[PDB]
Amino acid sequence: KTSCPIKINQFEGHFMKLQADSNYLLSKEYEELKDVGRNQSCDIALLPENRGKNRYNNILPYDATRVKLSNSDYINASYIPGNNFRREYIVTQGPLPGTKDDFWKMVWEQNVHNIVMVTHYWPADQDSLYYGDLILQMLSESVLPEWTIREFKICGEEQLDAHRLIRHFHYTVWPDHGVPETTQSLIQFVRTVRDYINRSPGAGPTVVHCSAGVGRTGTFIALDRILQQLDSKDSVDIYGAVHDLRLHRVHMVQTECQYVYLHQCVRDVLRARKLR
Repeated sequence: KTSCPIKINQFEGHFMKLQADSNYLLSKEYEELKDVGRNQSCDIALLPENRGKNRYNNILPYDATRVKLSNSDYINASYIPGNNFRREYIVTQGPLPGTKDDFWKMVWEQNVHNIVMVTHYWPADQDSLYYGDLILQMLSESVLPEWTIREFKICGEEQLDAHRLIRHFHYTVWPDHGVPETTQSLIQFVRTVRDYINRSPGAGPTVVHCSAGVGRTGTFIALDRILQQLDSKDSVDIYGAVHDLRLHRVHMVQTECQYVYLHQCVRDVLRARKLR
């Protein structure tokens, strides 16, 4: 199975059913996802020439879905599908000192207008700096209670554009161990970022990273996809969203706790909506 759709009017009991017996059936479901994507190789990421370019040598992009830099072409980054597209996200690691120019080159070349950090490779103040062949300038930094929003102006080698405004959304309240303490917190962060994505004339793919581009990154993305499903359709498919993500990068939703949390988010949204 690649999909487990649940009619919304049934979700609450289906999730209670999944939870019964200390998560007996949830666990069985989560386990069916274990091997998804794992048939794929990461040969390019393992090349000797690329070793210094990986933050964690065991967390590597699949060859099949990796993002390429213009001509090496290697960056630790993977393309992901969303609700809407083709190449809707790029998941990447936190850049290393020696890969920050590569990070910004990717952001420029891939037409990225929004970056999501759920875990510094940008300027500390408003004075401009080069990163390789690109120039970057921070225009604003807004510290809010649970995330910080920065705006940057970037210019690289002209193709589709010659200068660009980029927004960077840093979620600053993810506990060091486990999931966020409220569903509301991540739901509101996701809705906010999605609003910023949607209202642009053309956002390109959205870059998402934590330290490695893994469990938390996958949870952000899945929740983004799942909340869009809830706004559009009368069924929700958490299993399918997670399956799809895993096809494209290793560790996309990496723990059972994260899988539960996604279910709790959907549960909570549907409870509130039934009432209004």
